[PDB]
Amino acid sequence: EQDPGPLSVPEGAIVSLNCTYSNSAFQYFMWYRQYSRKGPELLMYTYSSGNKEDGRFTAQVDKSSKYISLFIRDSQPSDSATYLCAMSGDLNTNAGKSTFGDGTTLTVKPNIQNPDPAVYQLRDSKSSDKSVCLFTDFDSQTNVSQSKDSDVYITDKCVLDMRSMDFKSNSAVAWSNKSDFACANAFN
Amino acid sequence: FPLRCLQISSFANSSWTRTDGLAWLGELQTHSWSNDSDTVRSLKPWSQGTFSDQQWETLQHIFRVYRSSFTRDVKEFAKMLRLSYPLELQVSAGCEVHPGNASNNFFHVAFQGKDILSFQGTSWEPTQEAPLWVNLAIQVLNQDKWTRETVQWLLNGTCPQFVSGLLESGKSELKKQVKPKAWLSRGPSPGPGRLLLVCHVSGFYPKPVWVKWMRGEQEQQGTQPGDILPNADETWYLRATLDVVAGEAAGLSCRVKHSSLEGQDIVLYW
Amino acid sequence: IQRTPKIQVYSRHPAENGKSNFLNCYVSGFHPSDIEVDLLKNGERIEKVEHSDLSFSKDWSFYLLYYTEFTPTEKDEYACRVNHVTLSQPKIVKWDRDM
Amino acid sequence: GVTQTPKFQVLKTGQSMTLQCAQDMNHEYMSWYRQDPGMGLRLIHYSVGAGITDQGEVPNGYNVSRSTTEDFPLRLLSAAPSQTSVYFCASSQGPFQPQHFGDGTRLSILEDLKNVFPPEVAVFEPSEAEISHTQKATLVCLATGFYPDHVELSWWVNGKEVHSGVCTDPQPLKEQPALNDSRYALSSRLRVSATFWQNPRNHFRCQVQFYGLSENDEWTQDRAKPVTQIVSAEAWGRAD
Ligand SMILES: CCCCCCCC/C=C\CCCCCCCCCCCCCC(=O)N[C@@H](CO[C@H]1O[C@H](CO)[C@H](O)[C@H](O)[C@H]1O)[C@H](O)[C@H](O)CCCCCCCCCCCCCC
Ligand SMILES: *[C@@H]1O[C@H](CO)[C@@H](O)[C@H](O)[C@H]1NC(C)=O
Ligand SMILES: *[C@@H]1O[C@H](CO)[C@@H](O)[C@H](O)[C@H]1NC(C)=O
Repeated sequence: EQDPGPLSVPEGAIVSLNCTYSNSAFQYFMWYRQYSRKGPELLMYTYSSGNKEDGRFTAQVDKSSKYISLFIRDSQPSDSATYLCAMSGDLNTNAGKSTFGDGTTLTVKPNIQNPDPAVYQLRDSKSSDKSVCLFTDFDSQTNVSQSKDSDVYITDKCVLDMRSMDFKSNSAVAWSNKSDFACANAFN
Repeated sequence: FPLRCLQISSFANSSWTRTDGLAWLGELQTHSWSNDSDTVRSLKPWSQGTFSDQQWETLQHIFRVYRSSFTRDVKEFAKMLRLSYPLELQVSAGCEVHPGNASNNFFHVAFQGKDILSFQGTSWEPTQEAPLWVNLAIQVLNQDKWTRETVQWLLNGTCPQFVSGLLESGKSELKKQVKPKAWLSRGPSPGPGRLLLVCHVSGFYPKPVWVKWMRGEQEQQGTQPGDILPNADETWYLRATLDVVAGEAAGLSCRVKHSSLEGQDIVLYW
Repeated sequence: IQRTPKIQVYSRHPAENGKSNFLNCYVSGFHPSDIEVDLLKNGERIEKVEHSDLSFSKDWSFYLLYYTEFTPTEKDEYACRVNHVTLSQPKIVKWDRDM
Repeated sequence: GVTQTPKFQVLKTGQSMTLQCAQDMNHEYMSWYRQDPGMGLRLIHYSVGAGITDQGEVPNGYNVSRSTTEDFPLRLLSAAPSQTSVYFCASSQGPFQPQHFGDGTRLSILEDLKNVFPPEVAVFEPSEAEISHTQKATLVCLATGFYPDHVELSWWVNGKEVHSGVCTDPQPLKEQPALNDSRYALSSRLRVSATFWQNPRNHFRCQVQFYGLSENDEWTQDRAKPVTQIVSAEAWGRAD
């Protein structure tokens, strides 16, 4: 009884994550969220056929069609995590105990608004010899490309959020210890 | 061969309680469940059926929780509905697997001797002559959907699955035949010139037996059979009687038909 | 107090003076469950008495089988002392060889 | 809730290790799962009650005990690189009720412990270009050359830990893609308004909690020992 591979959905869009349990006779169905460097956290638990609402989360169950689903209405970039589903009640599958699906990874791209093509150089505090520039205010449509050269080192797309100013920014950092390291040459 | 899971819940007062269970497959008692035990005692070498130790532990947990929950529920209902002790509650649930696809199930609960409610389809339905407070308790009971769902798959799925298993593992014990030993006697004469003829038949497995007084081929109308009383061993005892005049006692005999008697009925003359 | 019990006393095998036998007292069809059954040997109650698990018939009334290993004699008399909430005095049903 | 001990551990091959698990919720059922990229959650062992333990999906190499109905410790006799994983403890009221998961435990089984190294933490000052065109300064930190990936990065402003305007890379990158025992590197960005960066009164601190060999373990190497240390780099806000 499993679910499939990766998904990428933009901000404020309805996300449909589903699990199928054909052919088994499960009775109680769970939903979990798991953030990077954290443990699984129960979202919803439903035992009856149909839907159950809990904020922006709807958990639909079909005991007849043997398939369950979780819908996230107006999804926030906060929801970017792994979504695990588990099922219990089948006395023949693990003698009733919960059976976990493989898992679905979800990434909710932020609503960029104003884009800015910039990659300023930043000099270190204590050591005034080392340097590493970051290509901040990147585009959601633009994907962070991994470096081909062993000397050059670039990081994956990261999104920072402000609690007071309500501002979000997609930033990527690049640093290297090579004789005369250029900002424009590093980006590829 | 139906499975009948019997429950006897005694509530002397607000403190004292004792709920004991037992299960029967056909006429044979397969399980015992004492208030002291935390486990469901298996009486026959095949009482676990085809269920693995893991499956069996899971079901054992369900009954453990059921027992605790049912008791605190009866107690909460006693306070809420304003019912006076002592209370006697019996639950008769189970199913029968039909040859060779269908199977019907049941879940009846009684209160102070008489029926009060039973599980019907997806919910607890009351009996027609049930007291008006039973309707009030059904309102509370039906609200809990989790139990309504747990009872539903246990009766439609697990009970027949279990019965099929028990029938396969206990086949031989359920199909066993024990020959009965029969003898005659003179009962207490209710008339001066009348004698009550008595036919004793004991040690027969299974329970179905045919014991009737005969003149010859002709059956005796006044044949008065007794109850099919049990023995310590899983055998039975019957005592059929017939009140006739002292002169009519000559020639009379009593025929006994049993599955163990391989066509040869016991024909004992007076 | 709802249903009065039915007390029936009988031996396992046909009675024979000297040889070992089993005495059964079957307390049938009663309600409530609280019952006190003691098999007696010439008045004094038999200590080593076993009994089945208390069970109930379709009609919800209860039934119990009280049994013990014994030896019958012409002088010795056996019976079972049954006391329920319906019985105003514990009923003692004597064991009959003929019935 | 469920609290498993420890959070991180780096050990050598063929060494005994018991990772503890607590539960105060009075749950009967307790389990041990291990999570690797691809296979997901795999059941090692489970306890349905006190003095009862059974095998899961991958029970080999592990031992379990349920002396009490609160503690369920997982034991590794001879730890191998095949057991280098993320372990989760889960407790449930019953076999059908939802489980309550622990924060996890990261395990590093190394053939040679010479590969263990703490991280070199250095904070890069924000650029004048990002403060003159966007009027928002972003100070990025880089911790390079640490093995194993057993670190915890935190941003502290004026003594108090901050979470707003903070973004750390979730998966750290290796310096050498060929080497299996290659050192890791993690980047973290702190963005604060122009008025905060220019103020010389406010202080910015960045701490990285590393989990290495205990002072109880031997260290024959001439180089400095990699212990459980908090390597932090300081940066002061300037008006010009
Ligand atoms: C497959 C069979 C194999 C046979 C093996 C042999 C067995 C041994 C022999 C005999 C056994 C005795 C006969 C009884 C058989 C009944 C089987 C029990 C299975 C029923 C599942 C009930 C779920 C539950 O436990 N339910 C509990 C707990 O539920 C709470 O916890 C759950 C999680 O644990 C959920 O959170 C849930 O929402 C919450 O309600 C309820 O309290 C329930 O109401 C107990 C009472 C149910 C009976 C209702 C009838 C009572 C009505 C009378 C009351 C009137 C009182 C007048 C004063
Ligand atoms: C309940 O009944 C038992 C005897 O059946 C007695 O010992 C106990 O004191 C009673 N408790 C209350 C609170 O009436
Ligand atoms: C019945 O069992 C409960 C525990 O489930 C116990 O507290 C109680 O004393 C028992 N009652 C009797 C009469 O044995």
